[PDB]
Amino acid sequence: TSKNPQVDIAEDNAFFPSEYSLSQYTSPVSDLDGVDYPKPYRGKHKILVIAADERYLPTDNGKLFSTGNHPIETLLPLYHLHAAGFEFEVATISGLMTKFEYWAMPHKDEKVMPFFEQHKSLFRNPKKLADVVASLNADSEYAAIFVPGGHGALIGLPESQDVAAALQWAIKNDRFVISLCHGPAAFLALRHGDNPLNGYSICAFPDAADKQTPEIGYMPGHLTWYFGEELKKMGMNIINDDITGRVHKDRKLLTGDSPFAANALGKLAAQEMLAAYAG
Amino acid sequence: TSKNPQVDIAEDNAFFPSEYSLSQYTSPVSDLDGVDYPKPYRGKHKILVIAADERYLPTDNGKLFSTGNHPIETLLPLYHLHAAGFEFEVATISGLMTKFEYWAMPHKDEKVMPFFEQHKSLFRNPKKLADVVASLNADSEYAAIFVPGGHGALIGLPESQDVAAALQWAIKNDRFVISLCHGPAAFLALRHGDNPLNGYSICAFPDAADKQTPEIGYMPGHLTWYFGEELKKMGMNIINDDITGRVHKDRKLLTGDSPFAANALGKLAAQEMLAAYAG
Ligand SMILES: [Mg+2]
Ligand SMILES: [Mg+2]
Repeated sequence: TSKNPQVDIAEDNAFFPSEYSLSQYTSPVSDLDGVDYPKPYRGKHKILVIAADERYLPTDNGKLFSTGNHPIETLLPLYHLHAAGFEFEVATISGLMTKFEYWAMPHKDEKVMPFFEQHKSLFRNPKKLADVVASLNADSEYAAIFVPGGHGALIGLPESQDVAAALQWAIKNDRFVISLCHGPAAFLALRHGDNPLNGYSICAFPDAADKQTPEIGYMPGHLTWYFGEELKKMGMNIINDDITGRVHKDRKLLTGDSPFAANALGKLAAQEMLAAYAG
Repeated sequence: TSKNPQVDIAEDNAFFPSEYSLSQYTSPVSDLDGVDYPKPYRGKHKILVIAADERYLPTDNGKLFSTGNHPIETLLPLYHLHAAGFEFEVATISGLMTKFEYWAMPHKDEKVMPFFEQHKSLFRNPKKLADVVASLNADSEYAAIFVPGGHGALIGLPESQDVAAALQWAIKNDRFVISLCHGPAAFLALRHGDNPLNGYSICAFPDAADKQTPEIGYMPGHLTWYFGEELKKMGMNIINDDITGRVHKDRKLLTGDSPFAANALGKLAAQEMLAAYAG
């Protein structure tokens, strides 16, 4: 298999991951398992998903990485949560359609694919995050904010006033915040203000791993900044230095380290959320 | 050549124009000519370009047309205007990078390609239109607003409060408004208010032509609405029913009918703008 970045001809100077890197980091079938919720939540609260509206991430040599949200990271936790009785709605900063890394889609997965087909409209036709925020109050029917990973989470979210406002709402109102991989870079949106996530501990994708990708062609160049180091400056603790599929719970902040953590995170989120609403 | 829509694998259920339609509607070299401005403008006023931030246009069967701004329509008028002494700056509604129809890029054009390479950063790193608007006043160093065509102009622009505000500024302050092909759909942003473009006459891409494309595979499905009919309801006059490369001037509203009109529009814009600033 080739280690050369694969041209994405839709865009100028843009590349998908190399054939070789895809063979290491994607599969046609996910690890979804353990969706066993005999007494689901029956209320109306939903997961608010903050997703990526831009597919193209600039790298350090000017080439664009053709990325987006990671479909395993976003669909597996949502599958468990939906099974536990929590439907979801999607928002992007612009209001433009969610942009997925389709090259990581588990295309042969007999459970995840039907789930995607059923719900793809929600991703393709999201709300504008600012509109959701304008309406938020103590009674809002959102049980959690979910920020899926994929390198698309690095675009816009870390700088977004709307994301900051949403996260402040969730914490003030004792709701869940769920994220994994590069998703927690969205927490950087809080850098300008009083920072309600100061002191919190998380799993996240290690910055060190992002420096080993470009050589095998998973990205066409290096990242121009590293979210982990920045989150540490923002007073957050990253508990892992490796990729093991680890998940962590700190109060109502539930996180995972990588795509490998996606199934475990769905389980932890479902368990925690059911308990909180029960009842 | 095949008339089958060509899959754009970056996105789910999305298609580029068919091989056959590309052979009819694109060329490796543009018709750029007549750039002869012996006494250019020397001031600081620029063209403000309102461009497309979304590549994917939903068609009536659920397939996405992989479109964007048309590079001939956007680069040819800008080439003439730059030669006449008017530099440009780019804004999108979201602030995300301009999305071009790269499949229409005149890749062998020895004049246009170097111009694109020189200025591609301006398209890739645009301002957010709302930020530009917040700052607008009587002394703003914008000589014109340019809305290039391509089917990407149909996305967001026709519904945009920021676009409405920009156009109201231009008209109130007796600046130029330049557009061609589907670009004038952006004028639909004025539908909610007092409509300062009521009564104005334009060239535009004929709605009838958009109903003949999908059969030859230029788009993967039909449009769900037609901008010409809507602009007529909004009190504007469309003077052409065909595609001939026609351009029109009504006061300071300068328009063209199609990519064929792009060179002529650059010339008309340059001539009109030089005269207005002279001096
Ligand atoms: Mg190498
Ligand atoms: Mg047919």
